[PDB]
Amino acid sequence: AMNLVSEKEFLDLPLVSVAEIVRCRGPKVSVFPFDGTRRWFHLECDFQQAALRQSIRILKMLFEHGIETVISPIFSDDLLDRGDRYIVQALEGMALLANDEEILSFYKEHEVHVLFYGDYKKRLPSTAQGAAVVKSFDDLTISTSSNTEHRLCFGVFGNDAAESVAQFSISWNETHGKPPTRREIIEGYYGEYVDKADMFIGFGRFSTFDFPLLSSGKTSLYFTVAPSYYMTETTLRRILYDHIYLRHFRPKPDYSAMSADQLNVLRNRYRAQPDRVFGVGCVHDGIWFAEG
Amino acid sequence: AMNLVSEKEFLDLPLVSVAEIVRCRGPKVSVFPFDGTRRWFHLECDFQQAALRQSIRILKMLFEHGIETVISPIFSDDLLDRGDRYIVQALEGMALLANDEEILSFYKEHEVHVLFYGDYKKRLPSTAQGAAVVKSFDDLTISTSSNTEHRLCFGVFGNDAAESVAQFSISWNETHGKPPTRREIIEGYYGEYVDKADMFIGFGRFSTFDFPLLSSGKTSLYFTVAPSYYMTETTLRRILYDHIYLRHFRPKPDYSAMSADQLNVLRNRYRAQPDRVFGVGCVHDGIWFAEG
Ligand SMILES: C/C(=C\COP(=O)(O)OP(=O)(O)O)CC[C@@]1(C)[C@@H]2CCCC(C)(C)C2=CC[C@@H]1C
Ligand SMILES: C/C(=C\COP(=O)(O)OP(=O)(O)O)CC[C@@]1(C)[C@@H]2CCCC(C)(C)C2=CC[C@@H]1C
Repeated sequence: AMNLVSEKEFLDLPLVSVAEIVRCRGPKVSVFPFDGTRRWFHLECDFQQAALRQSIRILKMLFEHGIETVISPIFSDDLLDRGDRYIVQALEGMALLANDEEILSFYKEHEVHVLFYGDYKKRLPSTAQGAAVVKSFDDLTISTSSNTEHRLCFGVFGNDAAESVAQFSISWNETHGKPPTRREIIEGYYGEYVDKADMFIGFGRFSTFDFPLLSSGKTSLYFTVAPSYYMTETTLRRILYDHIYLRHFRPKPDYSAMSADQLNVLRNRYRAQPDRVFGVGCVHDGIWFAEG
Repeated sequence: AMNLVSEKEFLDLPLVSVAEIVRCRGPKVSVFPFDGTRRWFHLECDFQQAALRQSIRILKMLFEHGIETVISPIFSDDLLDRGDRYIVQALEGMALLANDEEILSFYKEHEVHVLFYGDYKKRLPSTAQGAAVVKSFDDLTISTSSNTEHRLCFGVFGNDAAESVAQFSISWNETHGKPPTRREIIEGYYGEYVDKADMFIGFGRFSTFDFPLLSSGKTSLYFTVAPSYYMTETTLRRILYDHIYLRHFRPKPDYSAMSADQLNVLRNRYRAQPDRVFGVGCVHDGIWFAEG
């Protein structure tokens, strides 16, 4: 009923039809970090009110396609560029995610529950503004608590949770008398239970990041050439289709039942190009581009 | 002195020359899981004595190229195919990694310290053979403890350490009085301290796995078309070169200092192919192949 869909049909289907398929076949959890943002700016040219827009646009796209939970890493530890202006403008962006007008409408409009994960509480400056963002985060997380249609997790310094898990477990054992389950551990870092990530949509260099405890061999990885904001309707559907129907294809192969020619034709697909590799690139104006 | 090396020269350099470069520029830690093994068999055709060989060959290659630590996931939780023969032959393979002759020579020959990580102790069957492997693992880890030239970590059910970290931390706090440092936590899971992974060399489908606490945005990802054992001298060097010189290229870009044509030529590199994505593939005889 659902497995008979072709790529062509999938790409021609109405939005609400694709959503129903994703709701049933997944991906249930998708990691979409916002990359190539500054660059994106010195292209097509304000800014924060723009990046914000594109963020809302892409998030809107992802949720309207059936995806329930979107893990979106936004701030990395490399944040300490030392420029207080860089830090001040960063916290300003963090402020919009919880104080902005249209974005709050977005949450209410599409019933989205917002969560924040990372070592931001420990890392954020012990100043007025910084402490305000933390309260804003805590406030929002509870403000949208009533929304159950979609879930959004923002990564603020969420590179490695190891030490965080250690302290969480030590406290949990202290009050409970026994160690927490994996489920409980995940609820402690993300605030709520989240399933492993089904796919990671990156950009440029082949690399994943900022989604602790939610990675597995079953997390399909994708890397667009153009930065995140450049994503189109087509690109997404092709990514979804590959994940749902192609990644884990069934029935599995059966060599002991194939002709000597098929096995022969297959071996060629490999030995044809002996040194074929995906991930190696070339640089143009300081920007890395994947070859092939 | 070291940054002036071209790809061509790098590919023509003697083995010992490449090693000296890797020893200095890295990668210090590389994750190389052995994929496409069964398939590989119904190709070019015994078995265990072969897979073993190729494993030793590739490991030999990696270490002779300057790489100090190789994280190699070998067994995944999907192991419970239920077939006791499948499990019995699996433990047989695990036995070779610690009882084999030539492989032990390999460790002594190239001064390699072997370590095992994963939830194998809890997951391995409470039987005679299984308990023997565990003792073999523990025995080997200490037998090669004197070797300090290279380090090898085998992943046996090392998909997620969360719960493991929880219990480790609860015990550590119990005996020490305070929570363990990230360093200490890593020493507890891998047995010894290991730096983040510098690169992951996979195969086929774009996906990473089985190297907990050692992943970061700086872990260069690579995906060969042919299975692991198919790797050649060329492929490796091209992967190393891309990582060392191309991945994190410097000096970083400067848009506010480029001509309006360069920025224009750059924008084309993206808008030229608007829906370009790496990770989407096609299936041929049940086997997924990356497009592009
Ligand atoms: C520092 C920065 C981009 C740097 O990222 P590089 O990847 O270093 O940019 P390049 O490499 O393309 O030069 C902007 C921060 C951040 C979080 C902003 C913050 C305020 C607007 C908001 C939409 C929230 C937003 C969304 C995402 C973007 C990453
Ligand atoms: C189960 C198996 C391969 C299945 O892996 P798929 O990826 O399912 O194979 P495909 O997908 O290519 O059909 C063999 C196990 C294992 C660990 C063997 C075990 C004994 C020889 C030793 C060299 C140690 C060894 C090395 C690596 C290989 C994964």
